[PDB]
Amino acid sequence: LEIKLEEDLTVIIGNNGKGKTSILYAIAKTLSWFVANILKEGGSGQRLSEMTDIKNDAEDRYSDVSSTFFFGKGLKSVPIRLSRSALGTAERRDSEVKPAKDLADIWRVINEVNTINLPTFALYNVERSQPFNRNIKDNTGRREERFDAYSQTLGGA
DNA sequence: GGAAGCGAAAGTGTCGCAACCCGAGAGAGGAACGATCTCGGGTTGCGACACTTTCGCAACCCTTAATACGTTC
RNA sequence: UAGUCGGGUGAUUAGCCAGACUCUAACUUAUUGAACGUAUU
Ligand SMILES: Nc1ncnc2c1ncn2[C@@H]1O[C@H](COP(=O)(O)OP(=O)(O)O)[C@@H](O)[C@H]1O
Repeated sequence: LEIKLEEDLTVIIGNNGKGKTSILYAIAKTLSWFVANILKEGGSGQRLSEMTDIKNDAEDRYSDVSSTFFFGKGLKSVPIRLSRSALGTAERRDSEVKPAKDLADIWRVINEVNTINLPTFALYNVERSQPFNRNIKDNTGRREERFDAYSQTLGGA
């Protein structure tokens, strides 16, 4: 499948079980690498599942999620591919996540020397809308700290 | 292909809390014996969370290269 | 309208001017090796 998302707004529609949540899940998995490498140097983002993400009746027994990002005319293409081979397969498939690491390294290093505005990556799945009680006192982490805005930002809730 | 670090992802054990049960006990009433509510352990079920295992990113570039100037793989 | 092509000007990778295009739709890449162009030769 191939998608040509718009710059400002993209709306995916269809029946139930057509793969819209799959597309959003793949995009969030791709963006987790940007978030992880913004937070840490060489940080590891989320990866495709080897139990449920590979097509059940695929012959190859691996799955790919390729993406291309645009960051202006000076950086027109940032290709990142997330791959996973099925469970119990001798040949494993690697992920090409180097360009995302490079872009996030640029962001983080430039931010360290002089504060710059950082991009916001957020996923709001169906996993939200759970009840909300004010049960969060010792929640460990410091909410004023600037880089707390990336904590659990692609979890869904 | 894959050091060395490290973290994601998934599975499994564990451990504390709630909920209930069950015997002991002081003693309500009203004229005695012991109702009824509570104290102290004890058991079980359950679910959040800690702990455990596996995978994967990607150093280096091996003895072993050539060195007019430019694109391309 | 975007986006793209690029003839001119421009101490010139920028800015501007004229013109043109539009399959749902470029993202310019790699040496010393191979071939191509060029120079010595
Ligand atoms: N590994 C798989 N192999 C084959 N089909 C799958 C696999 N994983 C999910 N599906 C199918 O893809 C659909 C997933 O639904 P989803 O992406 O949430 O769609 P929606 O947004 O329309 O509700 C289901 O119809 C499910 O049967």
